[PDB]
Amino acid sequence: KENALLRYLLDKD
Amino acid sequence: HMELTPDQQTLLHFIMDSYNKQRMPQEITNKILKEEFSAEENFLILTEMATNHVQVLVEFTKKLPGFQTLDHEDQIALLKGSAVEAMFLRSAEIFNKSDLLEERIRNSGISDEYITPMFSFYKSIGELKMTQEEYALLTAIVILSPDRQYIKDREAVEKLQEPLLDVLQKLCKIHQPENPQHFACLLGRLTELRTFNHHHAEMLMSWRVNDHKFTPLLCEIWDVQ
Ligand SMILES: C[C@H](CCC(=O)O)[C@H]1CC[C@H]2[C@@H]3[C@H](O)C[C@@H]4C[C@H](O)CC[C@]4(C)[C@H]3CC[C@]12C
Repeated sequence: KENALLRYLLDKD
Repeated sequence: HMELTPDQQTLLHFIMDSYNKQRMPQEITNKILKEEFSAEENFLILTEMATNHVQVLVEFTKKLPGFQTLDHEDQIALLKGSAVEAMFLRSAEIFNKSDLLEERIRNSGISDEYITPMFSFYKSIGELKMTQEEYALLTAIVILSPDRQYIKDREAVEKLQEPLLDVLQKLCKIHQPENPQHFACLLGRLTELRTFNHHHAEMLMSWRVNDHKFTPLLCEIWDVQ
């Protein structure tokens, strides 16, 4: 996945 | 001049709640004052701070009214596309009252050919004498930019950005009533904020200290590959 860390942070409550 | 309407006041409260929520771990502020002063230590501290700022930026953005209603890929594109500009605005806010942070920046492997123009830019932002509400709204406005690269539903972003611009225009009349050009000057600085996206990117191609690496998050968001 592209920008895997950014996605992780966006989806993490 | 023209007062904020009740719904505008509510929007501002949500933005200010979110802007003042998260900050920097005190372990990091400890290093700014106490850690060794070398280019290598400075590079590691500054990139640690920048990584933390991205995390705080994500948390701020998620609490902007309407942001979580946007398409998920567009959310990612807005965050990645605004990270540098938001970091510039925050840098401006900090430096327009820690000279130790400035001194670390000046001995970090970054050329004076980049630092001097950027600190002049931060000072040009400081001359506007913005309140925290204005910094917060300007930051929300750059995040919710309908003209960013890769946005699929630009009209959806525009309907979130337009109310912020209306609130900011009123804040300018409320906080700087004797300077009716203030809002126009803020928007002029927004335009030049965008030109420094490219300078930062060009600087990154050469910023290296002892062949150290940028953190994984900075590699993602600053496109260091
Ligand atoms: C992360 C902190 C903001 C922390 C906070 O939110 O309080 C920024 C405040 C000053 C910024 C630095 C300052 O703007 C100078 C450099 C600008 C450059 O484009 C990125 C590296 C920089 C060295 C940059 C890295 C991030 C910080 C150090």
